[PDB]
Amino acid sequence: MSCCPDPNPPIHKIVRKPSRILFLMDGFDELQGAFDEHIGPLCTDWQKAERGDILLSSLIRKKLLPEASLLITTRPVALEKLQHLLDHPRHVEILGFSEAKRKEYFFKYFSDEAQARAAFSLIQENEVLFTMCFIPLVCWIVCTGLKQQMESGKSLAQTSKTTTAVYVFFLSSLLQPLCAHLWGLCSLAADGIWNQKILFEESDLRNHGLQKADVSAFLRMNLFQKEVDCEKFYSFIHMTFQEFFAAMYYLLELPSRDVTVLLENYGKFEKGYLIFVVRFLFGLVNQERTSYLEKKLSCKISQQIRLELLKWIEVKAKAKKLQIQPSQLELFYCLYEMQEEDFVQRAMDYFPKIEIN
Amino acid sequence: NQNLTHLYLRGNTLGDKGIKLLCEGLLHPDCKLQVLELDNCNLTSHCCWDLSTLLTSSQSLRKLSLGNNDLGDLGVMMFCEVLKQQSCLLQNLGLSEMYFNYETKSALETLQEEKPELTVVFEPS
Repeated sequence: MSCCPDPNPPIHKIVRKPSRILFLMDGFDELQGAFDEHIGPLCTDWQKAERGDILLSSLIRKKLLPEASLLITTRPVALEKLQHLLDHPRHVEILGFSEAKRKEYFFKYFSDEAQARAAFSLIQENEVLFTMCFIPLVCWIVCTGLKQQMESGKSLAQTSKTTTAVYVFFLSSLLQPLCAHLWGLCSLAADGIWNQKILFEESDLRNHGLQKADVSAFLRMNLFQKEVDCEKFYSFIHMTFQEFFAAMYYLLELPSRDVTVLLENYGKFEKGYLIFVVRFLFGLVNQERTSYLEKKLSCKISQQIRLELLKWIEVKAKAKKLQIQPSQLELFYCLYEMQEEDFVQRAMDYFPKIEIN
Repeated sequence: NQNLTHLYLRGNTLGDKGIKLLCEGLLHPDCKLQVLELDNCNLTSHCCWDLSTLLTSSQSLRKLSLGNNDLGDLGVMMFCEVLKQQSCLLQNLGLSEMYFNYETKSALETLQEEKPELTVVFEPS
């Protein structure tokens, strides 16, 4: 599947010889579906057909093609379900951009200094966004947002203070010029998160109200991707966006729309841990809101959800366990996004002891 | 030298050009070499033409031990086809320590059965 166009490559030749082969298992955490680290068979004998979880597990455990090398990329949260299959791994952590590299990114992204310098200053002046631009995705989103602002020549202002604000900002400048189909896109994302789907067929888009005409709008206004690498699988340009859209779904106005149930399944591989779904849900549930898509978000629901979110924090903050869902600092990220002192202070009163790293 | 009956060059990085030049000698009507051993000699697909020529041209050669080299999956198929026309090769044909596909192994097995005068070919299994 991952080889040259020839459907019958030399699988039975040197391709069977281990130690000269390295696998790149990119996105362990994106393996949609339950992943059982404890299985019956260990699918030895590569030619034997078996389920994907078993096949991957067998490769991961070095039972399939033993002595072969294996590189795995993953979100650190998913290590909970991966560390049981590594035995003797070398763990490498990926760190974001340093101040020097943030600067290089901006100058490489923009066509010339005339705009790159403006972009750099506009962001550098914003302590929060500059710090957030630690992440390649965030600086990309901000740069893309600026590029769109440059095309219109409106202002290039970048005043966002949260992760949510960046994502909301990005859509505001993208969909406002669409607004009538945002619900369908949000529904699609929510369905995907709950039904363990990242890659969508055109049939799935149509079934959520997005058929060709609006879908193309998202492909043009870099929001949503088609996967045209000899395929026809639509998806969000990044998993963080899919989680963002799912989060908005719960707050608009078909999995359930029950946030309590959503939260109950937070600390689980099956749903992708819902880390950004909740982080965004918190940022979105606010009173300090404005227009441009935000006004289409349900205020009445936000008030109903806010209460349950506060209860959720109290219940989880109470836990003193390690390698558990929101390990203190994660709750702080949620509260950081929801920049409203009334809520945050009430929530923080449930943290008599703070243990963070 | 008509007294030279065995020549062992295995391990020498002769290359394809090397085989070409050796063949010019081996194809000479007075050459009496019976056994030529060529294990890993840094060989490739090209030399198969010259080796094929050798297999059917020389009336003296009896054993040609091509070993651990990338002879080629198609290259060996030429050997399979030509070693039917009353070839004088009777012994080890080499092809050991070399990965072949299904059709190739079948052809080599067929050759072994149809031409029993060829003692053993010696595939990897």
